[PDB]
Amino acid sequence: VKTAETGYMSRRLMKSLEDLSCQYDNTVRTSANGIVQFTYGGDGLDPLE
Amino acid sequence: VRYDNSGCLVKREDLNKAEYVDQYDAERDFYHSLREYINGKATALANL
Amino acid sequence: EIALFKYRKARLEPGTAIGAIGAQSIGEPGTQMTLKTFHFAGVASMNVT
Amino acid sequence: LPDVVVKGLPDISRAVINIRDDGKRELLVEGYGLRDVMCTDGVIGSRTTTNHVLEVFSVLGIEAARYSIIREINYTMSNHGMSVDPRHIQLLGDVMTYKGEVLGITRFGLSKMRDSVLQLASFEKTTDHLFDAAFYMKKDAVEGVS
Amino acid sequence: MDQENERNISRLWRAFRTVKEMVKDRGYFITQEEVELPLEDFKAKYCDSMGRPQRKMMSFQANPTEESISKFPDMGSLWVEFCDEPSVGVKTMKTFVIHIQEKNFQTGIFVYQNNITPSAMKLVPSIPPATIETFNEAALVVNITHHELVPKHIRLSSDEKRELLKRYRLKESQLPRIQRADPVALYLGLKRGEVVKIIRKSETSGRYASYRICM
Amino acid sequence: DATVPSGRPETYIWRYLPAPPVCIRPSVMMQDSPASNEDDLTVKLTEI
Amino acid sequence: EKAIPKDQRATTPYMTKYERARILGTRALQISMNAPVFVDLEGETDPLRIAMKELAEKKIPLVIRRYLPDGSFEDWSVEELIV
Amino acid sequence: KDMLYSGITGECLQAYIFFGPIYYQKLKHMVLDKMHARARGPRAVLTRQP
Amino acid sequence: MLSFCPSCNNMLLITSGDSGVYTLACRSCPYEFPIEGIEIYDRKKLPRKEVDDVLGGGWDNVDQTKTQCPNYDTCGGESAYFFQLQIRSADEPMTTFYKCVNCGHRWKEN
DNA sequence: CAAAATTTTCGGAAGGCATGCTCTGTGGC
DNA sequence: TATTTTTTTGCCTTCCGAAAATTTTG
RNA sequence: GCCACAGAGCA
Ligand SMILES: [Zn+2]
Ligand SMILES: [Zn+2]
Repeated sequence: VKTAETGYMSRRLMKSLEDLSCQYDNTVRTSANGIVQFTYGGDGLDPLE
Repeated sequence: VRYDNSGCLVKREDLNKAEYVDQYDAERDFYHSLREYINGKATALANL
Repeated sequence: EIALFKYRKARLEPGTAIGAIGAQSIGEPGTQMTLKTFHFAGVASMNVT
Repeated sequence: LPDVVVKGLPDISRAVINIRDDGKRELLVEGYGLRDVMCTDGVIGSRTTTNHVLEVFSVLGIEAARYSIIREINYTMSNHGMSVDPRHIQLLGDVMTYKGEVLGITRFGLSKMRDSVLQLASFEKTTDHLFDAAFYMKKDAVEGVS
Repeated sequence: MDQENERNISRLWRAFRTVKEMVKDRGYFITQEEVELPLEDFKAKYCDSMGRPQRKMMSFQANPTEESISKFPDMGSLWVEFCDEPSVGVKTMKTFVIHIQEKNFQTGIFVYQNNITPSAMKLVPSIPPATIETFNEAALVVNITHHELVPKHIRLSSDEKRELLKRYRLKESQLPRIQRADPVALYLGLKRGEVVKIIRKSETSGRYASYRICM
Repeated sequence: DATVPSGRPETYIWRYLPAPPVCIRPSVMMQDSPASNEDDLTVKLTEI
Repeated sequence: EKAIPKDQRATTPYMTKYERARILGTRALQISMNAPVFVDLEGETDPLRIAMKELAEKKIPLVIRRYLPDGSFEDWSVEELIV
Repeated sequence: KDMLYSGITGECLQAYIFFGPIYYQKLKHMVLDKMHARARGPRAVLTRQP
Repeated sequence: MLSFCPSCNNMLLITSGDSGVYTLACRSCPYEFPIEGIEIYDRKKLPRKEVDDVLGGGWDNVDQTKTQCPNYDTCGGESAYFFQLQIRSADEPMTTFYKCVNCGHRWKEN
């Protein structure tokens, strides 16, 4: 039964967070060119790296 | 170089104030930590 | 040289869909969260969710 | 008559003194009166917190709500030991609280966050959103992924 | 009576402390020794002979500091008043508005006790060149800017705002937004279009600066 | 928006109903040759 | 008028993974449409591997136009970028 | 636990092997009815999709 | 009030009447109970549970003081046990609890 | 001042919404 | 034609009298 | 062939 809630929550989160990207001035912006974060995480470091 | 909110240089006597925090503080903290690690190794060598 | 090279390659690459990555990194751990009943620091009557 | 409240806050269900490992005592309560608790004499108002986030938003502001979101999500992830990087949590907290208020990841929240029509239509309430867009004659720039 | 008198005295004294800290944080000239006024001096100076809160005596006026008027050339003196009436009536609120308009005060802080009526609430837009701000004594018991959750908010001047917009190359509608009637925005007296710089402390990196614009 | 001719309130009241193309409401062939089932939109259009 | 001059370039000098992928895809698509190659291909027939060999010693004639959010762009030669 | 010789090298295995009869059931799920591949084929009349 | 009419065992209700004096009247049958000079009361005894004395035990092996108890008209005890406690903010004076050794009646001064 | 118009609050009813893909068989016009 | 059961649970906003509260007239 | 219904597979 937990799969239904997990799938709906993931769908909501991705529909809310898909438009964001890291631009070439190191500022995270939405699709409408509005800033969410000036620097990603306060330091601009990838969690993958 | 640290610039204030107006856009000019910051004096040495108030470099660590909260109102002058820039986007380069992460790099400065990384360099300070790297220097502190190297200084710890040098301190161990000097102590022995 | 090694430390500086690691630092420069740890920065977030421009163009990254960091919002989708964060949405997945939050949604996916919800699948592996099995049931557990927790208590607030030695009080067996609070049962915080 | 015997169900009226003569003393105490009207929304606090109960209160317990908890003796921690350090031996210091903290008063932890169930309820929704953060402002009245941190205004009560004998309670340090500069260190009183709540797991509820809209209560913190109403009392302290939007940045405190962002910190509450990040701390609560991190605590929930760390209790199960899932080891999620905190930068994703910070991104979620910033996305929830960059329009001046705590929106929430719902149909109602996305109806305020996103001004695009086709993205909202593809999620929930397709016909209502499309007819509202037609009536208000709004222009939808093709810039989003969806 | 201890409960009726001493608790009210301590409550209103803490409210006065918070109002002093607020006015000092806006750039107005209040000396440091005035903020840490003890309860005994407060009783000896602002209370009655037989022990009653004299809210009419404790209203005062504040003038801008030289550094503040250097950064903000348009800042003017404010008048802060405490209403003795338990519920704010139109007559007292109209009297406050008339006093602010007649004395040519740039802004006024109105501290009410229990509740404010909607008709009296409509009079804060009444003065065109001056802004009237309303506060509750129950909301001023403890300072919210001293909370561990609330980070440091610093109001930026027009020159600093233009420098920020030039640095990041953006228009003012692209910044993150902060509502007015937000508690911190009410504390700082933010106007529409004013940019606030927020110093955030994260355990991952340290101290980093974010920016918000008042809407 | 009243700057365009289509921006009037009377546009939002049904006077002319656009009958959709049959390529979006096709008649579904069945196993029986003489009879072909029709989409609900076409039947509703005939009722209108 | 939107072109930032070469002296005042402020973006990173390192090639991102997306730039590498797009460059390889573009060169493979060009080779699949009978474009000349600048490498000594050793019997390779797939355009993708030829493009990989071309990127290996920086023999590819393309530039990356990095668009800043304001509108100004920034031209970077592929051979100049560090991979 | 029996002692088994490996059929590849011939040598004795360095651990005793748990060896004996177990009842096994063959289920109806066989790969001959699960494998599928399309490439280009029929399309729906309405959406013109596979 | 939960009372029932003796004639028909139906609920009795209190009516003001034309005279302005309340009567236990029955709306089913002609029955009234006058209550002039008679006090009718129904008591709901609320349950009382045991509570621990939160200040109890704090006056043992403590210093004494010479403070007159507030009930001076009933007794004239002077020696009383006293101790300090902080139940308020740190910027306001520590409160003082006193217990008279003869009459009890524990009081907090300030 | 108390009638009377006006504004705000507070309940209850009414819609909307709830994991992914995949495979068969049966029935009815 | 008129006897006549439910077959998830939780959450959410909009609407709308009703009632409480406040302002406004006479 | 369309439409529902029913069962089944993988976490
Ligand atoms: Zn009777
Ligand atoms: Zn005594």
